[PDB]
Amino acid sequence: NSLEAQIRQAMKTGSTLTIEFDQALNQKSPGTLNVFLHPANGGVRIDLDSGNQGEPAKILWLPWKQGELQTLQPGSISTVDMLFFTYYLSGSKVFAGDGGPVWHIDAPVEANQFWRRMSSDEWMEDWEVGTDRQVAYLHRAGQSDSLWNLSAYLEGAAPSTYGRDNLGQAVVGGIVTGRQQMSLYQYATTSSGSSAWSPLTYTLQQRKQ
Amino acid sequence: EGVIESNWNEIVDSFDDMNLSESLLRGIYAYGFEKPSAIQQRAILPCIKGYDVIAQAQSGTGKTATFAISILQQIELDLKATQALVLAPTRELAQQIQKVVMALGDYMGASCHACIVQKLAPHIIVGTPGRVFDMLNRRYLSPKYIKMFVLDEADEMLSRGFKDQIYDIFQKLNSNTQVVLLSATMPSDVLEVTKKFMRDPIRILVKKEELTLEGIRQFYINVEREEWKLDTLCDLYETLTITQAVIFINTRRKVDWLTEKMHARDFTVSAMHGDMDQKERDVIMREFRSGSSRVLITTDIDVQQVSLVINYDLPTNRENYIHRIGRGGRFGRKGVAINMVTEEDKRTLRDIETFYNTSIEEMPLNVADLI
Repeated sequence: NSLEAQIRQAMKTGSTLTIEFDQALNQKSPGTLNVFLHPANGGVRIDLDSGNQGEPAKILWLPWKQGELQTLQPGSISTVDMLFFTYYLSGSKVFAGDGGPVWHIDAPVEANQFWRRMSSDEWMEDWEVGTDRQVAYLHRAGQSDSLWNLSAYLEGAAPSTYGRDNLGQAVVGGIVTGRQQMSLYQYATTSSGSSAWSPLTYTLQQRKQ
Repeated sequence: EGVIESNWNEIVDSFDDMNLSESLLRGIYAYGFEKPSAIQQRAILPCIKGYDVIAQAQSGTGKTATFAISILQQIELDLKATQALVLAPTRELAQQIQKVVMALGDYMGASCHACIVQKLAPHIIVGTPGRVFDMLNRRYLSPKYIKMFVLDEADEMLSRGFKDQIYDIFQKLNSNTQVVLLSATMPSDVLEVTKKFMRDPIRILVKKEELTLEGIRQFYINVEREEWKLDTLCDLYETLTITQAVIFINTRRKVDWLTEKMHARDFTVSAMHGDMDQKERDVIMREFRSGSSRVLITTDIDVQQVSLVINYDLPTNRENYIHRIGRGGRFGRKGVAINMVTEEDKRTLRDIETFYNTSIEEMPLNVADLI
């Protein structure tokens, strides 16, 4: 019945339920944020407005920011069943470390560049060269490799992708399942409309440098 | 580069006339230390007096002596507890602070540990927010005698997702805790931290241009006459490989005109303008992000990547020029912009590089092998 339960349900069952976000959210730093969920079309809008049949919620939010990387810290991932959202992916990428941070990287930010900015993070400094981490990585299909291919830095399965020919949008979300533990989900929006939610999987990746 | 704006006038340019203690100065002169920046020159004094301070200092201030001095001058050297707490966004920045603080600190007998185990109560603790919150949480550190809370590079920390940890740490500190926030950037949420945590603080800000043209290749085409623009626009789709484009138009009337002619040439298009509410824009942005439309045509935008931006009409002023093609942030400094120029534009603006205050070069023939 509650909009929060329905999203959680749609993600687990692999059903179609679209999410709309107020640009105002991107003014809120990565972290635990109180929002209001409102019915909009057959989906759900997320904003900071209490009216229009707005149901409060406490979610893990991760904004988008032009010319930058935004990061969600693992220490924020703790309340079981809490939802997690990041702003619309319309070229940008999302990199997630299992037991680690979630990074929303602006689209034109080069892979070499964001890798260097990511490595500054505590969790990355502990990821010893020659060992593995579980990583969930998502980029737009057909996008230039300069913006996402990390093959010089990691050995492991290829990243997941969204769209085709560098066209399309994605919405990434999650459900916290434990301490520094989260199940990730995605759905795409292309000229064919919106797909259902599907798991965003973590693969094993070895750090090469 | 920029200009200082303060609500407080109390400048000092020397270590000599800061009213410091003797052991501190022994440390200062011992290690030839640098002069403080203009920002620092006006923060240091109220800061020593224990007031709340917001200082828009450049990144890396943590390496400097003035930074260290602002912390060491306040420490009761005979109380064997943690009196100052510095939060930095990364290990290297915390270590740099620890290094200069402990260098000066040694002459004074002050202690400084960087949280990045068993040994842990130094006067000053510097470290990463999560790590530091954890230590307070597991009680390896005490907020009991902490009277100063420094947030070095608050912007970087909020960007790196430590807002939560920062708010949780604050809740554990005494009501009378001096807060000193340093941030090169002052976006909305950083301002919120200060509103939430500070009482009538000293403000030393720097008005800084948020959108920039840096790294955006800017071209112009002498279209000469208005009526040759449509053809010029169609030829660009045969010269270049364009995935998605944004075309800026000056009037609602022309927006509608161009989307009709464009649609007649089998372009998928989304038209947007000022006489539309937010719910109607949302559906239109939804269709562009999804790629259902390959062309967005608007007047004076929420999308992360496009092949280029076309100024079909030249914007009425520089502000508009920057809102149209300028980008925020330090990275992903790339972009392509094409301006269409008529004789009337040239006769009105005289010289577009000067009018829009940027470098715009005539679009060459080999343009595809350049962007």
